[PDB]
Amino acid sequence: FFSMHPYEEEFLGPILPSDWEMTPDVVSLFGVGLLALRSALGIKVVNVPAYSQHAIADHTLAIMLALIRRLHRAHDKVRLGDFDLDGLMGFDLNGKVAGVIGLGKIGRLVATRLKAFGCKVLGYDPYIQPEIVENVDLDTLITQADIISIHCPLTRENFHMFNEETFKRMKPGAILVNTARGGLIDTKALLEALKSGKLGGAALDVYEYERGLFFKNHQKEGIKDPYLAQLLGLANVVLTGHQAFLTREAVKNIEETTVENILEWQKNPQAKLKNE
Amino acid sequence: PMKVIFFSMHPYEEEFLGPILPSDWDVEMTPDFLDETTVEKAKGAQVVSLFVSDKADGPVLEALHSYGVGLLALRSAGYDHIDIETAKRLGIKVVNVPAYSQHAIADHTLAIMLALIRRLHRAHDKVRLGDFDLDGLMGFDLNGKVAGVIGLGKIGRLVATRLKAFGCKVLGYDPYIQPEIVENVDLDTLITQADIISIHCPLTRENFHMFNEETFKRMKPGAILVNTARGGLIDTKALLEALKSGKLGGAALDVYEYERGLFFKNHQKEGIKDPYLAQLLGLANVVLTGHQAFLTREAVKNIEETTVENILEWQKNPQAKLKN
Amino acid sequence: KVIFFSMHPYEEEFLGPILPSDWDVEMTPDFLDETTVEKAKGAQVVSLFVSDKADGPVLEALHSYGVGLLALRSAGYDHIDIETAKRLGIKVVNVPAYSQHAIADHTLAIMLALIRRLHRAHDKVRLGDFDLDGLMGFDLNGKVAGVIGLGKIGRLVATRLKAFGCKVLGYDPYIQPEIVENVDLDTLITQADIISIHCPLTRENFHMFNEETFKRMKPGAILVNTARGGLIDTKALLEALKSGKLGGAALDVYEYERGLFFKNHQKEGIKDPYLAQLLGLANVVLTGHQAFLTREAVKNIEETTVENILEWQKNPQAKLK
Amino acid sequence: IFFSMHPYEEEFLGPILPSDWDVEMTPDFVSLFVSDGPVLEALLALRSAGYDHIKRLGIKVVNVPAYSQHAIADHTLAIMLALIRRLHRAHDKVRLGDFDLDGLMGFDLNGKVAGVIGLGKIGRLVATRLKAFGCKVLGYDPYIQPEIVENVDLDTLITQADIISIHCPLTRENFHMFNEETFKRMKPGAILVNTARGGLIDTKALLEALKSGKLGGAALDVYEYERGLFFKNHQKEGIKDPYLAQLLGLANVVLTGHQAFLTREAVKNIEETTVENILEWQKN
Repeated sequence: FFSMHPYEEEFLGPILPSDWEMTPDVVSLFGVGLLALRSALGIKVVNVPAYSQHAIADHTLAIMLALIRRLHRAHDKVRLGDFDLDGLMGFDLNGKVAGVIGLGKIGRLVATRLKAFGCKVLGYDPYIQPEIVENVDLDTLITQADIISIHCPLTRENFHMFNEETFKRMKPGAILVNTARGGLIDTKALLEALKSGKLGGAALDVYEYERGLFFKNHQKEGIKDPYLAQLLGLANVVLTGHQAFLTREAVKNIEETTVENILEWQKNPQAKLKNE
Repeated sequence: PMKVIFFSMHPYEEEFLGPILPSDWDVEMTPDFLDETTVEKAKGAQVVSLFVSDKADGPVLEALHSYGVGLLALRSAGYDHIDIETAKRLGIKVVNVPAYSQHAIADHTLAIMLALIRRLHRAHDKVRLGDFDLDGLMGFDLNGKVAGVIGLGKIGRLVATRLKAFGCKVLGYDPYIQPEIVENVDLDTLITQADIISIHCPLTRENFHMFNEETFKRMKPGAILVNTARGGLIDTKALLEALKSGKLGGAALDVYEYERGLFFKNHQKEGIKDPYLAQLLGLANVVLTGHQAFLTREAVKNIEETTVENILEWQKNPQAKLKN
Repeated sequence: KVIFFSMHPYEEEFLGPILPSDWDVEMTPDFLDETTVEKAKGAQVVSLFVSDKADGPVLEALHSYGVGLLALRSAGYDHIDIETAKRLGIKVVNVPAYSQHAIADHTLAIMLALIRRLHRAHDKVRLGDFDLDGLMGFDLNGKVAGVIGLGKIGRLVATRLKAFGCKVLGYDPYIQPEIVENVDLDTLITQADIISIHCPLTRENFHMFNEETFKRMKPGAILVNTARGGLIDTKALLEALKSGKLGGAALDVYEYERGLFFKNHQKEGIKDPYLAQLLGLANVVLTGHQAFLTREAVKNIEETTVENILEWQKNPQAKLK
Repeated sequence: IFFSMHPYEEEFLGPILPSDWDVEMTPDFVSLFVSDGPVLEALLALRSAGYDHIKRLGIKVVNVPAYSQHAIADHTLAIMLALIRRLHRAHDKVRLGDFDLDGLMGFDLNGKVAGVIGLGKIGRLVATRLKAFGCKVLGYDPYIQPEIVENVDLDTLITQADIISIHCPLTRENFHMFNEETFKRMKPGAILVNTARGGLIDTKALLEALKSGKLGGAALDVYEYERGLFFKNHQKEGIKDPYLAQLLGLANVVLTGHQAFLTREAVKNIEETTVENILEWQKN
């Protein structure tokens, strides 16, 4: 198994039997003949379903609630004995226009949560118009939504969807939430929107240019990435390193499925092995 | 020429007190909290408006009675910090803010909760060093977990409405209300079955230290306790012991017994002298906030508007509505 | 009446006591600009800090109140439109010499925190991470330390560095103290393991530490700046820092500090592009221009300010401009 | 044959080559850092200089004799200057955009009475630094009265020193030397520095002297009860030690995890010396 983490070995250890290091960076990365992908010529390839969407809709709200209630700020103030609540005032989500971009299973669940906090949940998707959301056009979402959260994949025209112009059309004070893909956001324009005060906040789980940075302990150096250092510096940014999947259920499932997938290709190397 | 001084003023407050919304006209504001060292700032004011960070004991009230103060406009629901009996012997009316935003408290409770389960407090500190390793940062899906709400007023109902949208099985206990949003069970069933417990009840003399050693022994191993209600409900020593031992998975706290002079104040010059607060903050399965569940624009607007209403209304008649 | 803008408790603890009763006194922690100049109405003396902005507009408003004295609680008149104040007729007075012992001590403090990697350990331990990896430094013993500028501050820093076992080189075209091996600047630049600047800023000094200067310094070297932020090109420092050519930087001053330092920006965070990148770097250490922030030096600033106001009548003062 | 290995040791142990034998070094608490009866058959490359254990080789039973005393006297002052100049506090403020210098005021060391307890090589080096900062340096030692220090009685150091730093070994009479009584006797506002031994201080009474405000500050690299805590990453749990959590939470405490030796010169010496000592026992 390639990029192995201890949070996988807790689940992936007791369920592996029969025949038989795991140095990170032969399974996944997010020579028998099978590559066991763990995301969501022929050189036999498989993949993991499920991958728990709940863990990502939960994180999405967690990160967005942390930002609006400024739990990142309070954390550092209370460590210092500074219990003055200045700069930690947020808003009630109740009555706020929540905007969901991408109405697959993660966007839907997020709209389910957002609905319960008392938001008016707008949403946009070229296919499916779910009941959970007042489906509207993208431009209307962009300009009317107090909160936008991105739950769509990254396509050639999706890149930098949030850029200097989208930031200009957005409601002043708006929170932008992204646990989908970092490429959907022009980090430079996001920092300029955040610094100038047009964008009220941002809560990111993903980051264009995250590749060699996330999932690794760079503690001996520090932050060499210029944009990451600026994101973490602003009070109105919350950021986590692509951990929106990291739940016991999701990992136990990723781990248990990966084992079955091998157990399927060795019980019969010629097949559809479910998640080919 | 009617003079009102505001003690323990904050920017998040003065920005929402309208202009001032002239209740009475002459207005002085200080960020400084009220005690014997500052009471004389109140000379000439008939109204003194306070926050929980202010101390109005006997000595301070005797000094306010002799400056002509007639009204104490408490910018809070709590009146713990006021010697009410002495102020009623002096003739000073006390008025409070009785209704915050219930949505603000519910929303903070969830925030505080997901912060703990997704280990956001640990990630915060990890990434500032460049440690983007995810070991130590795994949580669990609220989906399917059993969530137990204690106290089923609007706060508790709103908290249960949120949790149900995360996939939670929501249990609740409350002898005086049985809402449809919850499977009403018994308190012992909530204690023993719940993955996550959230408290949303007042404090009574039978309530005090409800979460004690025995209560922690009966809760499910690895359980999450969340307290935005009142810090008295939890025995902090026992909580610290249950947390260091592994029995309790985590705690998320907005309130703390012994907060009655620590919270709401910048103790930056010293640090954390409190023995229990220090051990709490260094623990990886604890999230903690300084009683900020109410700290939203919408709730602060309410508090200020109401305080303006309470002074505008005050005319020596015990129909002060929000009198105590 | 005397009004004090940008008052601090570490200041009022010292000038407050007795405060030789020159008329009625008012203090605000708030800093002076056009939104707050009103508080100076009725005052004849306005006392400032470097967090206060007194440009043309604000001086024309003060002049119209009868203010006749600017009591600057600092050495720098950088934040005062001096020519407009001299055209309006407002006298300006300052505190010329802090304590130099305080600057020298803070220089060494900030240096030893960088070299012993206390900033990293600080954050490590708070998480319960007592693993010493990433925390190794080196002995000051036998290292070559280069001091640039040899006034009392520079001399007092060499006096300290020599007690850590350091070989102390120094450059200064004026005076050659015995505490130091006087060398040429290029020898200091190329040979020093640790460099500490303690000179003023000239128009020929500006960005003295640029890319070229960083290319010429010894691989792995520690630079230290308690003097003036102008002397270092921050962009080049950041590049030298991210590449490994520069072992580290410890900084008390920063170009473009002139509106950021000395103010609580907690509500926002760090908007400055360079500050965020500096703080995220593990070989930095940075402080908010607090080299002077000792009781002894602060007592000096307040006493000298009291002396300056009491002295003010109408003749050119000891510390006029 | 190498136990309790750290990467800062591996940087140096390896280039010098331990080996053309096979050795292998796995870290876990014959290679014996500070971090037993039932020893099986044997054949002790301590890589230390301490008595954490009960041909005549040049360093005997094989420890590292020399070390770096500068590493510890440098760290001693670093820690001490960090606390007086409140660099821990500023570290956490500036991360927030909070550049207000309130609560970071220090004092000039110049003119302050510095007090050194134990006047061997670390204390002497420490007093040399301390002398250059402008301090009047006192010192106490039962043997030797160096001129670097105005030698005085222990009681006179305790009560007159603005700054105390401990540089003596821990003896069965020395345990809890800094207790409730010593803290009543010390000067109001004094800084206490300990890079020697944690047992020399009663942490509980230190926490009370600090909380009460009798003690102006404390700067520790060593801590009684540090054993299973220091040199280990406890990031998954938090800080379970009640006294450590309280120490870390005060603004007038600086603490570091026994890192006063961690310098390149010190570790290269410990590494080169260990190798030399094995090369001396194989040529017996």
